[PDB]
Amino acid sequence: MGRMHSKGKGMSSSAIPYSRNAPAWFKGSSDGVVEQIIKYARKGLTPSQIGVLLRDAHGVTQAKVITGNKILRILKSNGLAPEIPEDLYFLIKKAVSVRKHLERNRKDKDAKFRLILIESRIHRLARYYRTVSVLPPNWKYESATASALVN
Amino acid sequence: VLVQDLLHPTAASEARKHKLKTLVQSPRSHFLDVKCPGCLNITTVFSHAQTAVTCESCSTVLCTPTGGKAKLSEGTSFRRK
Amino acid sequence: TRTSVLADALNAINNAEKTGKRQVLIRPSSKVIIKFLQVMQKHGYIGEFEYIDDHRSGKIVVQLNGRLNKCGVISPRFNVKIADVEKWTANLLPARQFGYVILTTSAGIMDHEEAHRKHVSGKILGFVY
Amino acid sequence: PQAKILSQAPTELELQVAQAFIDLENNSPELKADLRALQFKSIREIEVAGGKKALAVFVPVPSLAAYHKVQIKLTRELEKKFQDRHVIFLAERRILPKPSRKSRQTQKRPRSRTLTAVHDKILEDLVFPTEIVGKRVRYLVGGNKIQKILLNSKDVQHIDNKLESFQAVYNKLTGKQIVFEIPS
Amino acid sequence: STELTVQSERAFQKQPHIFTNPKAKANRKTKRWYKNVGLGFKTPKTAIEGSYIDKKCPFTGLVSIRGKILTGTVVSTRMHRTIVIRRDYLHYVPKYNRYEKRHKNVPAHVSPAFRVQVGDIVTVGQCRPISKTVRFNVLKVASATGKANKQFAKF
Amino acid sequence: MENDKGQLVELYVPRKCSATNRIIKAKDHSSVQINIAQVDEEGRAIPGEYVTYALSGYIRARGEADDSLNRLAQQDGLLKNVWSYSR
RNA sequence: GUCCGACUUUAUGUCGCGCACUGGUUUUCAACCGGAUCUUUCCUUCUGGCUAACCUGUACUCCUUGUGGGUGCAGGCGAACC
Ligand SMILES: [Zn+2]
Repeated sequence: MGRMHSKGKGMSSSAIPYSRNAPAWFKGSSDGVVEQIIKYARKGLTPSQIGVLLRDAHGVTQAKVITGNKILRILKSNGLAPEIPEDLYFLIKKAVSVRKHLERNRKDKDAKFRLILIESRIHRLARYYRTVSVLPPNWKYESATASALVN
Repeated sequence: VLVQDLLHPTAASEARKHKLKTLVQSPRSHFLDVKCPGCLNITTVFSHAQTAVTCESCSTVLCTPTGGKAKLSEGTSFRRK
Repeated sequence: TRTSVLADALNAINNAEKTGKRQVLIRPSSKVIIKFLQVMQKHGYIGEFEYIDDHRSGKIVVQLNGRLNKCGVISPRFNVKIADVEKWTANLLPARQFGYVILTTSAGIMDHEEAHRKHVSGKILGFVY
Repeated sequence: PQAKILSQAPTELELQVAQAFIDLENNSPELKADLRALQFKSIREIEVAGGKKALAVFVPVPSLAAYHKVQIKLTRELEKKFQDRHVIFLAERRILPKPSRKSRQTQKRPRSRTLTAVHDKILEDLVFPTEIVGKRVRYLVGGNKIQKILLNSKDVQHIDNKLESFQAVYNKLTGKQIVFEIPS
Repeated sequence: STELTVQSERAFQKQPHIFTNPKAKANRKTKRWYKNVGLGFKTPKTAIEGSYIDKKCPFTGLVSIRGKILTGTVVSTRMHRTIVIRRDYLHYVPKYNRYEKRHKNVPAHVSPAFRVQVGDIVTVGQCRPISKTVRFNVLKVASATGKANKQFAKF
Repeated sequence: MENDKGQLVELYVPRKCSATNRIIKAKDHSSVQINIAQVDEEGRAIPGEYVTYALSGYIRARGEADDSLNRLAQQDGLLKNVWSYSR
């Protein structure tokens, strides 16, 4: 209930069940799930989207419980992980939307407040993903590399 | 008060506590086995799905999103999984 | 952000004991908590407790037998010499007759008298009496 | 065809269990097409208080998945043939100790090679047909650990009387005593 | 380092009083005297077959190592043919029963027989007064990368 | 407690709360004492022989003495199915 | 066992502090400190000493059949130390 960018104190979340093994009723096997996953990834779908689709359109509760491994790591296994994690990417996209708003009109000083907050979030994730050897440390971020990468 | 068997509480007690305050984090969502009106392609549907799912064999809406559990499309039939 | 898990554990223990609750729920349930509790029980200051698994750190349910009056942590794990422990005695133990300042040494989590008769000193954790 | 399914042949008991497995291989049309890739890993017996015994076959954990896939019929037939005997399909483990500060870094040990990993998995597959639903532990006043285990009420009838054998086999496995309990 | 044909400055670089014989029917390029410092240190390979001079090298140079041995972290590599090592440690102020992470930076001498990056972890040793900043001298670099030995992801 | 010679010098070994396992004050005029008369097989009073429950007034203050009395009554085999170990 | 206070110029059976000074510790006792160890249980291990030593094994024997007891010399325990 930390919630940096507000005073939020909500614990609304999702709690995994006890069984790390697959449920008894399920019929499909791991390899077929993996092939479905990779075909979905080749569609150009972000891993979280594919996880949601697996949960909804099928009895794919956990990628790890069924196929022994999580979505991003599998997508790394077949050499198909995108350059930027979906998290940072979506944040950059929202930042670009904010930037286009503020360039369109000026008196949105409260939108400047949101801008500084969001870009702080980007700075946090940038430090993290530089430490953990995901992005090369050379990577920085001001306004325009976002415009090129996202668009 | 002053004694509980919080290691062995009444089952209805956990049932009336929502998520994360149970002894073990026990999700209440489940699955359903669903028959679509159009084709007999039996499918499995999540309780609280989000996507407006249509049958993979034939495109026909089966379940529609809400804040909580997604409404069925009023056309299909269901049984407990 | 739960920082010192054993601190919160004993804080809940003390709160309920003052309130009189014959049992307590501890959320983090780490090794240090567990070992502190076997020391707790072996000295006779508590009854039989239980551990729950969650695949995430578990949970603790400690049965209060009233003999406890307080637990208590020293969250800065001050570095203590073999001679200095006695001073901690006179500053935390209600009297020299009984009372046990619990300290973690290379041997492990132990009562201070255990350490003295082992003639080994490590770092301080907390106190019971 | 005994010599190919044990890998090393002392202790005739293991070879007679292999003979029973071969007798299982006799009934081909459905109890075959899978039972060809089955092997033994220095089977050991386990004593049980009261007179009964519990057989402990061991698996190089290679395709133990195929075992647990076709397990139950093999289990029941082995019980029927080896009378008064309860076979347990353990995953044979080459478990590793922890790196000591004195000891030199020796290719850091993956957690799969931990006492916790082997003990948890061996409990998980002790009663295979039903998953353990929960884990508990108590620490007695005398200073003894007792681990309590909660198994699903559903699918319990497939054992229903071998809990004592499970206690015996695992207590002699490690000395960490076990008492089961079933929810309603 | 001395960067690509050490014989660069206004004077020649020759390990003193070692004679390169023109009278030997050998065409053996040069005689490079070398030696192991000791204390369980291994003289690196690139020192024996090198061509540089580094009079202040512990192995190929003139200086003799003796006294203190320390461990530290490379902090600055800009300076030519030398290095600066930061040393961060804890200080027990007695008034508060607490330790104190302060740093002391010390310059040392690097032979061309070593490759150094910022932030490397290096064992350093004591030596003769080399410069008003340099009184220590490097021995060898253990953590050559820290975490960067693997950088690509091509499975 | 004891002398070096081996004598109980301490005056007033205290009573301990039958409910919360705690000492009883002498000046806190809220401690309660409950006398439960034993009843013979045939339905008569048994004066002289009867059990006692010393309950500290602390539970009379917090307000949960009722559950405590139910607990002790059921556990001691005098009362039937009033108190529960699991609520 | 040594023996000490009641018993006074001197001493003992007897009553006593049920050992005032010293052991076996299987007297069951309790510990608590390690040490060896069986753990799927590393406590870094080789390259050589030196072999400390006895699975050694050579004559088998000083000898009551009897392992009560050892000089001995290629495999071979090193951890007793280099
Ligand atoms: Zn359809």
